[PDB]
Amino acid sequence: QVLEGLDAVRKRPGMYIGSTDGAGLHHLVWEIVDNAVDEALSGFGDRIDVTINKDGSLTVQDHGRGMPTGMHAMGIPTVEVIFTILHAVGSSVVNALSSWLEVEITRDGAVYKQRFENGGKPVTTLKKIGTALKSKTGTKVTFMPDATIFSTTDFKYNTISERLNESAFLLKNVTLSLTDKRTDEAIEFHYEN
Ligand SMILES: CCNC(=O)Nc1cc(-c2nc(C(F)(F)F)cs2)c(-c2cncc(-c3n[nH]c(=O)o3)c2)cn1
Repeated sequence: QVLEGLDAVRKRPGMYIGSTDGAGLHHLVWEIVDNAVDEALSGFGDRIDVTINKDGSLTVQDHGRGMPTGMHAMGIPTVEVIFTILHAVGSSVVNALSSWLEVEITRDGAVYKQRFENGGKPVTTLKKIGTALKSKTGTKVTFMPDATIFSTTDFKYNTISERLNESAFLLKNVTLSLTDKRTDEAIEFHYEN
């Protein structure tokens, strides 16, 4: 296993997301959503909320365990390693192809945040920004796709809606929501089994 930096993704995006058109743009959404879905499949969290923001960014929020908030080697947060090392993997690929990305983790009565810019360069460490009830847990990722890479940066509500509907059907007993702040459109999916 040869590890790589995020430059490898930026120099050959098609290798990681297939293309740099709308299909590729939406692959970024699928990668982050799949991380939330994997967590829910393991039994942590029963709702996943996706928001298309007015500024063109996209947020995915789950109510799972929260990404690990501890340290790797050299005092580097585990979350930084997940988002900045390519193990050629979704999180790092999305970060590499975003002009900015924020990850917010809630667990153990604390809310933590790390911000990356310009293809996944950290501009903060993982810092405690607030507190929450001990019962509150989860991960929220917001990213702005890099307009220098993609030929389109317009997320398509219908495309995402269809995917989340399908994901809700495969998961069972988990609510998937989509909200578009550009148009105010909103929908929720939930399939009981
Ligand atoms: C919005 C995107 N949503 C997202 O990305 N949510 C998300 C991601 C993760 C990842 N964690 C990892 C890695 F590598 F740190 F394990 C990769 S994704 C985990 C997670 C996975 N395994 C173990 C734990 C854990 N907490 N405590 C404990 O004992 O185990 C947590 C949970 N929620």
